[PDB]
Amino acid sequence: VQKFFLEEIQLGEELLAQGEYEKGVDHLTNAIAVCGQPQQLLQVLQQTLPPPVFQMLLTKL
Amino acid sequence: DAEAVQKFFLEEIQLGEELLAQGEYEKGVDHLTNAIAVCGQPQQLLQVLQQTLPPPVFQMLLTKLP
Amino acid sequence: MEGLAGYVYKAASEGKVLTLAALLLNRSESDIRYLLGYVSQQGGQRSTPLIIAARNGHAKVVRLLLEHYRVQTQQTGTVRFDGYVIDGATALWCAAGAGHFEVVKLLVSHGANVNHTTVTNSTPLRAACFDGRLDIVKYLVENNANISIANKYDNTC
Amino acid sequence: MEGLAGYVYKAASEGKVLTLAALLLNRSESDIRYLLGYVSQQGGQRSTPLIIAARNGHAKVVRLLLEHYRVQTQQTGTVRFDGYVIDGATALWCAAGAGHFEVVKLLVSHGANVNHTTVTNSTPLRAACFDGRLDIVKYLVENNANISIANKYDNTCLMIAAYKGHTDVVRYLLEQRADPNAKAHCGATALHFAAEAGHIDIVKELIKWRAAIVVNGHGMTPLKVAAESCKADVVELLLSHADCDRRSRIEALELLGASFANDRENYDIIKTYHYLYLAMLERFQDGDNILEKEVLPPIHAYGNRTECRNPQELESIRQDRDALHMEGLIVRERILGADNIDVSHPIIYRGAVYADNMEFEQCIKLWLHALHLRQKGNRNTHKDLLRFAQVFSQMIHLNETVKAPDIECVLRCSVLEIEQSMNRVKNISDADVHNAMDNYECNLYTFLYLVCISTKTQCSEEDQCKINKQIYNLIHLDPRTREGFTLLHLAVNSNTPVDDFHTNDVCSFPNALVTKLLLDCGAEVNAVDNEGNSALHIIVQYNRPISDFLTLHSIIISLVEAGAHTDMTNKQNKTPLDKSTTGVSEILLKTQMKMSLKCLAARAVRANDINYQDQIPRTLEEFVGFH
Repeated sequence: VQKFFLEEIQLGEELLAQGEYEKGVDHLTNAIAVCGQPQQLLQVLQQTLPPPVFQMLLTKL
Repeated sequence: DAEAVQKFFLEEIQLGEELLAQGEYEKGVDHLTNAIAVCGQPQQLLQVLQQTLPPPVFQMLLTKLP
Repeated sequence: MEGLAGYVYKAASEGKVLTLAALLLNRSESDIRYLLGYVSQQGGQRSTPLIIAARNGHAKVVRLLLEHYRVQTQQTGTVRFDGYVIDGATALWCAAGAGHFEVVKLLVSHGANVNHTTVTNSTPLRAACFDGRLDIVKYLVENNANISIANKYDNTC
Repeated sequence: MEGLAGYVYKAASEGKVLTLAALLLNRSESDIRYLLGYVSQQGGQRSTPLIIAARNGHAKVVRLLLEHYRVQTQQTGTVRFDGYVIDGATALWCAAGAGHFEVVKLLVSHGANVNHTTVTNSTPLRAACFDGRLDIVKYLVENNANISIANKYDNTCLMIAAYKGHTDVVRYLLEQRADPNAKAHCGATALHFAAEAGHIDIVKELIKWRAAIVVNGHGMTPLKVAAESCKADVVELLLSHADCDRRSRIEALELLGASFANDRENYDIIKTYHYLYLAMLERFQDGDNILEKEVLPPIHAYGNRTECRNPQELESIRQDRDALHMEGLIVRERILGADNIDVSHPIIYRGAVYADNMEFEQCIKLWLHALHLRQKGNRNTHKDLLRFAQVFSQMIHLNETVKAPDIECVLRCSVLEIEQSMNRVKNISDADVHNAMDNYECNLYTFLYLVCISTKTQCSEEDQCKINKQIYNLIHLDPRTREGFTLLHLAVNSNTPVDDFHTNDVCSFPNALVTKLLLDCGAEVNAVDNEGNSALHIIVQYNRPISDFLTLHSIIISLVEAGAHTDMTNKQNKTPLDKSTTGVSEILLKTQMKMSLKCLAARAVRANDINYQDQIPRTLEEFVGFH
């Protein structure tokens, strides 16, 4: 679960780092689904990562 | 040394530089071979010559030095 | 003599690697550095075999003038010949603005001057900024020469 | 888990703050806290994750870590430097040393020790002084920075600020009631530090305070420290201050000329000669009751003539650049004295230049004088010994003879240095015991190279007898290696390192002549190492029996002739003929063997494992222990 959350968020971070925060949000949404708490996983993105990626991942997840 | 050898020395330095830069290493080193033979300080020039030519080219000169 | 000063000038103002070795050979250390202290104007600008060879881009020629010979690192010459010809040039300065990164990575590693100030109190970093060579800019910032030098008109790099 | 610990370390290293937040969520707190309290021991550091987050300026990583799992920022950890390993007490100290104001201010906002002393009490303010960040200095002095903290080397942070050209930090520190006369361990101060480093503006900034001026440990004003290096701007500023009498000013100008006479970094004969002439003109400005420098006899080896007492003398010998350097070094030595460490480094440089110019005798004499000065100062003198064996090797490779009395003198000096090295090995506990062991090994290697050089050349019978006496004294000291190799074992083994310089042209261990010299001077051939191998075991373990068979046959013959029990055994209890690994050496040893009742009986006793204990004479007990 955590490894799948770590792999999907890393895949989402690759698309987010290129300027496509919304495109990587969909992959990070699966990471939130892979994680035990999708809200807590998305809370890290809001606290640390860019807000555009975190805001789009909340609707996707 | 000096006199017409000195102008022959610098001519072989300049022509030896050009052919080495051009790529004619066999004629360039041979032109420089005459320069070291007529050089005022062939041993002191070889101190600088250890860094001027590439190590294959310097070894190529080393075969023609004696 | 003044005749040999122009001979050793063209030794490094071109890129030849044996003329400066041959001309300096069999001479005393007094007039050898006098030939390397060449400051006379060539082409409407003061030139010096260390300074001009760095502008030419030959990292090998300048290295043989600092390791096996003694030359003055600080000197007066052009930094941008294209209508600026500002005096007080450095060997690092000539290589930085002209994209000679191999000369740039060699002089600072050897211990050349990194923060020489000309009459316009400029830096080699902004000269590389005009050229746009990121490697020279990254090397200068990593070596921490200066990242805040502006011109006399406060023109930031 | 250990994978979680490594993943914490990676997240703090490359700034993966999102992965760190995933670590600090979705699980418990005690185990995750323990895992984030340390990193893996990679790269010689057990540092805090916050320390390595401050190393690359990742304030977001440490901020999110403190927000999720609040940990004390005072968590210590090993921190590496360019050539030093000092275990950092806190992350903000590393941030100040790496120039990151954001991490420092965030850690102070979270609540942290502003003056958390490091292993060598390195203050974060001191680290900022090292880096030169003025904003960090201002913030810590707002947060009650401890500006009086000095190292074991008594290095107050003002000294560290004055090390480099951080003049803004220096002026702000002296504005904040600093100590411009803070003494160091060796008597140094920011005045001497800026005199050595050539920061004239820092000198003027301290002159603005002008509290006091103090001498160093050897004893000399910072004018002499400025004249000790090529820092003529500080020298001219302090002469403009002119807080000295005439003669001291004259000899300070002499020292300023002398430092520029034989410096590797910058060197011009013109400026040195002009400074010498101006100093002597100031000397002759007295006129009546003229002060003059004391006359000293010329050292026969170091130099050949005394000083010049007339202006026309150096006016004439200006072209004699070697004489100018000799006179400058002579006045430098007679002023600084033998106690000053830096008296021999220009001598070393000039000797290296002379060796480069094939002035071999001058180089040998200068380096002998430098070694004499360094040994009288009781310093670490292995690097110059290695270079000196190197110049022997270069001369022998160029088919140039050496001076046998010089060989004997430097062999006596090396024996005395090995005695000093043994004393400082057996006296120190754990300070530089590894460095001391490496120094002892290098000294033994250099002595072996010197012996090989002496055997390569030809020497007079009296000089050879003196050399044999010195080698006999050193082997009477019986030096041992880390594994217990003696000098004979070191000469026997082909595993003995040889320096990458021209020593490879002359050092070809196993060397038969060195072994012959040791055996005639009386080396203990029967001596063994910790592994139990003797000289015979190592020489029969040689792996090129035919490429250099002359040396192998000569050393086997010498070892048999001096007398070594060929049946003696190592810890694994096998003979050299059993440890042959080579047909040629085995046959040579077999035809060089010798029958004996005692040896065969001891071998039978050892093989049959009869209770030899307490049934034989004690000498028979070590005899059985050999077998």
